Order: sequence, then structure tokens, then C-alpha cells
Amino acid sequence: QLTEEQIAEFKEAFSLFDKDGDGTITTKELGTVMRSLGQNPTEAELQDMINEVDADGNGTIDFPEFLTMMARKMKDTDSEEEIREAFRVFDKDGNGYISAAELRHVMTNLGEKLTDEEVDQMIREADIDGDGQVNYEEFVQMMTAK
Amino acid sequence: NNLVKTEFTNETLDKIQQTQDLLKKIPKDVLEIYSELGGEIYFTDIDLVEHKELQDLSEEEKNSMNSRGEKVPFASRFVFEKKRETPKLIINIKDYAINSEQSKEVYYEIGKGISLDIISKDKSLDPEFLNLIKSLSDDSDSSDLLFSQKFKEKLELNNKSIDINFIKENLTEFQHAFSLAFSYYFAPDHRTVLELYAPDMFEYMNKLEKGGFEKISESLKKEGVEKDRIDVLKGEKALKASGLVPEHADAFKKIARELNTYILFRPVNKLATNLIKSGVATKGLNVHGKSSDWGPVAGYIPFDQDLSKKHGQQLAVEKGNLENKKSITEHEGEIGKIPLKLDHLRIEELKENGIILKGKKEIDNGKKYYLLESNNQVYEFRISDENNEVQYKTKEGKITVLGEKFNWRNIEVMAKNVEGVLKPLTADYDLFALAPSLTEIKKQIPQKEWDKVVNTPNSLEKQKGVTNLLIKYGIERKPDSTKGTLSNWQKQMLDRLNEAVKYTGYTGGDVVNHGTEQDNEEFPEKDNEIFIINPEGEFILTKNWEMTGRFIEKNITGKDYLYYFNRSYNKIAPGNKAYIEWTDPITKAKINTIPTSAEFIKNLSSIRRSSNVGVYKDSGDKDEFAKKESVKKIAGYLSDYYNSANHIFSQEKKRKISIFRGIQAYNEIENVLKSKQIAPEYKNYFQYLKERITNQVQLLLTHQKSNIEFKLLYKQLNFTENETDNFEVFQKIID
Ligand SMILES: [Ca+2]
Ligand SMILES: [Ca+2]
Ligand SMILES: [Ca+2]
Ligand SMILES: [Ca+2]
Ligand SMILES: [Mg+2]
Repeated sequence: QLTEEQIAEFKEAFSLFDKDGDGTITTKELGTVMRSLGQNPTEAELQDMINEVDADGNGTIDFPEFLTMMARKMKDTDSEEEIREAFRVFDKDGNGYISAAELRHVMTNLGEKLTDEEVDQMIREADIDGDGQVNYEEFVQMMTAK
Repeated sequence: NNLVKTEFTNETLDKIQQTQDLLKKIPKDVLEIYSELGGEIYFTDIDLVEHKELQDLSEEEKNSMNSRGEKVPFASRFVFEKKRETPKLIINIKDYAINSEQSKEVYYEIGKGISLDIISKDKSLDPEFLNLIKSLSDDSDSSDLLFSQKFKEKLELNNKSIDINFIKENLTEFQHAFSLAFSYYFAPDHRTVLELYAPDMFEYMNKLEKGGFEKISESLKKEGVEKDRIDVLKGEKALKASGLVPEHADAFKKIARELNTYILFRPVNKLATNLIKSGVATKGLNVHGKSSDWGPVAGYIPFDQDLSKKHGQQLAVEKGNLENKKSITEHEGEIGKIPLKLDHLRIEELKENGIILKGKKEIDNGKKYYLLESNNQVYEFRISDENNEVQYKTKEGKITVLGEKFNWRNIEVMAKNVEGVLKPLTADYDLFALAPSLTEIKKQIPQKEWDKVVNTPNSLEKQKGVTNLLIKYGIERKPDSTKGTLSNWQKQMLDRLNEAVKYTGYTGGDVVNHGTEQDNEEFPEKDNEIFIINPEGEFILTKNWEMTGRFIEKNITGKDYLYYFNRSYNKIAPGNKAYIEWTDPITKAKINTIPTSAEFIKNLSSIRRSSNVGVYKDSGDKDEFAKKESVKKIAGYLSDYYNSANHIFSQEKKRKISIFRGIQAYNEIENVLKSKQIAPEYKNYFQYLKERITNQVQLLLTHQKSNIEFKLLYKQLNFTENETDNFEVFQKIID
């Protein structure tokens, strides 16, 4: 039962990637509407949703065909919240950033012996912009991206 | 606090290899005492006179009792102590000369010494007998009346027993001594002089070196924290405004320790403190009636709402009653009303608390009634004798705001079922938050799980698996029919509390009925004073929303405890439509963080739903589509910024490859900011976005080579037709 606000997005976004400005989007086009929204269906997981409705010329959904598609995986998920609290937990100093020092730290009270090496290592693979630390964003990515 | 500051690194080692030699002689502790007192030492080049950056007009020469012997020819000085606030010792050196006549470097010791005396032991706790009796070494203990080195013009008064009768008057003179003693005990030359003349001051100083210096370097280190702290009133001084019933708070004290977790409570009304100990059960979620703070009923939830705080609120009451009824209607068998039976102690309590006035008696239907007075002006009250029931009626010269008027009726209160017995209701213990230690949550996860997780070969996936574990077994909060919204441990915790206040004596059931206000996303409340019970057992009560916040950051946030805060903070909680602020680190860093594809598209959607106009309108102006096509371009760069393939790169490249992508976005933004009539609302936004990008790219630069300013760097680029070589250009700019 998405909120109205929850809807405006799903249109602002759904439209922005509607090249031929009608009101329906291709498959690749869908892939992008969502990716941009910060999500990302699999090459094949992308069909079973759209594929599931084929009244528009087999392979093209309308605005609703989409809006009503934002249930299957959405009328359930709310982790986006926890993950942000998980983050504030590892950012032990209040800087909005997670340093290898603090990863290793929180990582051990929870009882995990990490090698000084294999930490600077995790931190690195979570760092995308290269500033050595992981911010909420980089973090959010590392968590959800499967 | 780096104690020593070396001004001019002018002379070769000679100057340096001199200051060192000087200090390496003074005991590491004697320095710690200095730094502790906040002092700093200044070693500067040729600055003899009032020339040092700290050598100007402040507390200077006021009275003249200066060096060992007194002199005061200032201008002829090279060592000095800025006496007043933090001690500021300033010394300068010139050529190769302190050792021949060490009679010079000695002033660096006394000149110093006046560092620790008056705040050392001589007077720092007070002239504690140790130094008070050691000072007695004038001429009464040892056959060494050889104090002619420290006691001349001020103590040739051998003819006067020097204890408490006279030592005060000249605290000052007894410093001139502890100093010279110090200067001697440590002077590179005359140490033995001190050991051969006064025989005690030597041992005194010696014990000081023995560990006496680490002494004060602790009673000061400890008072370092305790001093500058967060003003919370700890102890029963708090347990008072706390509201909680003492036997309980204490009962709780055990759990805190055992489980190791801070327990925080909101204000528990005082007018219910005892109704609790008494055995009155507490309000659950099922009842939403308003308590009261006056008359006999006070501290109970009068079924009649005109008898509660909202007395007069023809609409609050009108909606208040409306709520007890449903409370009963809906939850019959467990929620209903019963007669107010103030007991014994309660009466005498609402007495010295000036809520009710017990006086004249009376007779009715053969039963005795002690009129129970209350300065209210519409209801009169009286309590029975047989049973202590209480009644009221509408004065013969008034009316109920709802428009009701009646004769003597009993005062009914809301009551929940509790062991098949409708017990009356009063305030409950509304937990503000619960902060278990991370280590505790660890013992909340079923070994096998945490095991199946850690026994993985993927460095980064392990981390993830853990975080989720930590999320599942610790941060997650589910809803509940009974106890509201809370975590699982939150619940097991919620029990240990009640069972704890049960083996105490409570017979009203539970005192903590639901989850933490941290889940009051609905109708968040802001209490100034918060009662907290640390894992040690101490009681604490903050005074401000801020102090609480500050408190939590210092003791919970950044110590090892799990804590989350009300999701509705910094937002606008729907229910009561309230904005309650709480420091959020993520937001701290927002200014310096380029936004995401989604975080971007979001803010668009937002505005659309406000100034009904969107970035691009569905029309034909090939200018509109220009804009559409153009934001779609930004919502790409931003998307590229955060690429997860950025791992197959090195740190060095990441910043570069990113700083660029970042610039890219910034560009297309300048591009659209310079477009047609883009509503001024969006105009502002993009203006906002720009700054982020700017801040971001700057931050990414500072991490590398930093003489480059976004502003400049940008100029030097060309996003006209060919973007190609442009990037090769860029790299070159950062070398
Ligand atoms: Ca289309
Ligand atoms: Ca179709
Ligand atoms: Ca941090
Ligand atoms: Ca980073
Ligand atoms: Mg409550």
C-alpha cells in the first residue's frame, strides 16, 4: 500500500526514463528506472515482473502496470531503516564515516577476531570514492547490493 | 596537551640539545602534574624582556618576593612563571652555558617549583600534616636547626611553635622553600647539599620522587574528568524527580549490572509514585484517559474526565471521556471502572502535599462521612468511613462544563484486570530507551548462526553477514498486540524488570508495559529530565534534551553500547506533527557528500508535489525535453559516482575517477541551471546540489594533492564537444 509520496517518486523516475514520452517503458527502460531508484533486478529477474503482464504489446508496461508492480518485492521490505542504524552503530565517533579502526573495534566486541590486514581490506572494498572510509551511501550499497 | 613548546629552532642542537638536557632531568611526573594543571612550558630563542608572545601585560610583578633570594630586576631574567591561571613557564637560552655555574639552571627549577608547591602538596589538598609536620622540622624534631637555606627573613622566628597557629599567614613563604628544595633535589649539581643540611626535606622530596609525584598526578587526573563532566544530578538527588519508586529503582539496579545495559525512564508523575508502591496497577496501552493532579482522585485516571488535568477543556474532556468508554467498550473483562478507595497513608500524603484538606465530618443515611475539601470550584468531595470510598457532586451553584449537574456519586477510576481483579490505574514506567552492551547482544545470537556466518571465505561478505546478524538479533523491532512496538531482548528485558519489582513486593502486576519511547514514531514526546540507571548501578538524571543527548553520546553512542534513536527525529512525526531534533552523524557528513541517483530523483518528486511544477513539463517545447534529457544525464553521473566496480581500482584512482564523475555531474547541473525557465524552486535546489558536489570533490582532493581548488580546476576543463582528451587533461591537472 505505497504512500502517495511513495508514488510521486515512482513516476518522476518512471517518466524520466521514458524516452519516447508516451507512458509505457521498454524492458531495458524498466531496468533503468529501478537501477536509478537505487535498486537493481537481475538480467532475468527483470522479466518475470513485466513478463507477468503482457497486454501492451508483449513487453511493455504502463504507469500502473509498474506502480502495481511495486508490491511483489515492496509490500514487505523495510530493512532500509535497520541498515541505517546498523551504520550509526559502526560509526563509533559520530563523524558520519566508518573507519577501519572502528570496523575492527565493533567487529570484535561482537566477538570476531579480525586480522589488522583483513580489515583495511574490507574497508577498501566498501570504499568506492577512495577516501579510505565508508559513508552511509557506500555502506548502504555494500549491505543491500547482493 | 603537549606540555612543551619550542619557539625558535634557530641554534643548532645546541639550543635544543640544551632544552632537552634541561627537562630530561625533571621527573616525568612533575611534568604530568604541570600538564595536568593545564600548564605549558615555553622555550624560546632570544626573548629576554617583555617580548614573548605571552610575556605582555597580565598578572606580572605585584609584590616583590622573586627568586631564591629576592631580587626582582625582571629585565635581567630568562626564566619566568606566568603565575595566574594555567601556569605558563617561559624560558629562553643563548650560548653554551648552564653547567659551569649551575647556580643559574637552579632557577629553572624553583622558577618552576612555584609550579607545584601551592597546588602540589604544600597546599594542594591542604597543608596536609605531611608537609605541616615536615615544616615543623623548624627546630623541634631532628637536631638539625639547619633551615637557614629556606627560612631567613620570614622565619628567623625560631621562637614560635609553627603548627596551625601560624603557618597559614605565610602559605607563600612555605613555597619559597618547597621550591628551593625542589631546585636542589633536582639541580644537576647540589642534590647532596639538601641531603646533608635539612635531613627531612630530602626524604620528603625523595618520597615525592618515589611516587609522591604520580600521586597528585592522579588525584588531579581523576578530578580531571569528574571536574569537567556533564552536570547531571546523580544519586537519590535524582531518584527524587525520577518518580520511580525507590525500592524499584533499586530492584532495577541489579538488572542493569547483571545484563550490562543502561535503562532510561521518562518522568514518572510524583502524584503516582506511592499509589504505585501501594499496589495500584499501571496504565497500559489499552487506556488513553488523562491522569489528574488535584482533588481526591489525583494520580488516578478518573473515568469522569472533567476530574483530570484537562478540567474545563469542554472538548478535551469531551474527547477524554470518549476514550475511557472505548477503552472499556473494546477491552471488556480487562478494562473498566471501579470506586476510588483512597487508603490510609494516601490521605495523610495528599495532605502535606496540599491536594486535599480533611476537616468537618457529617452524617448521612446512618453512615459517617469526613468531608474532603478541595479548592476546586464546581465539585465538592467526601470520603466514607465504613470503606474509604470517595464521592463528589456538582455544587448547588455551578455546573459541569459538558452541562451536567448531579448529586453525590462515587468517584470511579479506570482499572485493568490483574489476576481476575479490577485494580485501579495510575502512571506507569515509560522507558525512554534501553541500551544493552554490544557484548550482550552477542549473547542473543544462537551460536550456530553466528558460526555459519563467520566461517566464510569472503572478507567483505563476513562483515555483512555479521551486521545482519547484529540487525536481526539486535536492532530490529517488531510490533506487538500487547506490549506495543519493541525488540525481543527489549521484551525479555521488559520482563526482568517487572519480575524484579515483584520479588520486591508489588502486587499491582506490571510497572513497565510497553517498548521504548524510541519507537514512539507516532506521538513522540520531549522530556527535559531523563532518569538513567547505568550498568554500574548509579542513578542519573539529565536536565536538557541536549544534555540527555550529550550524555548519551559520551556514555552510550561512543562507548560500547547499542542504541538507536526515534526514527521520527529531525522529521515531522504525523500523529502530533512534532519536530524533535537529535544529532545525526550521517547528516553531519551530508554537506560533503555527492547525492545519489535516487536521493536526487527523490528531491525532484518532492518539489513536484509542492510547487506543482516539475523540472520538465509534458509538452512539446523542445526546450522541456532538453531539460528532461538533461536531468536524466545528471541522474546518470551521480549514479556512476557510486559504482561498485570501483573496487578493481586503487585508492589513488578511485578519487580521480570519482572526482571526475563528480565534476561531470556538477557540469550538467551548471548546464541546466543555465537553461530556460526552470522554476526558481528547482533553481535553488540545483544550487544546493552544486555545493555538495563542490564540497565532495574538494574533500576528494584534500585526500591527495591539495593546492587545487574546485573553482580553478573546473575552469581548466572543456565540456564542449569532445570529452575524450579532457579526462587525460584532468589527470595532468592533478600532478
Ligand atoms: Ca515508451
Ligand atoms: Ca505488455
Ligand atoms: Ca567514524
Ligand atoms: Ca568513502
Ligand atoms: Mg505508558
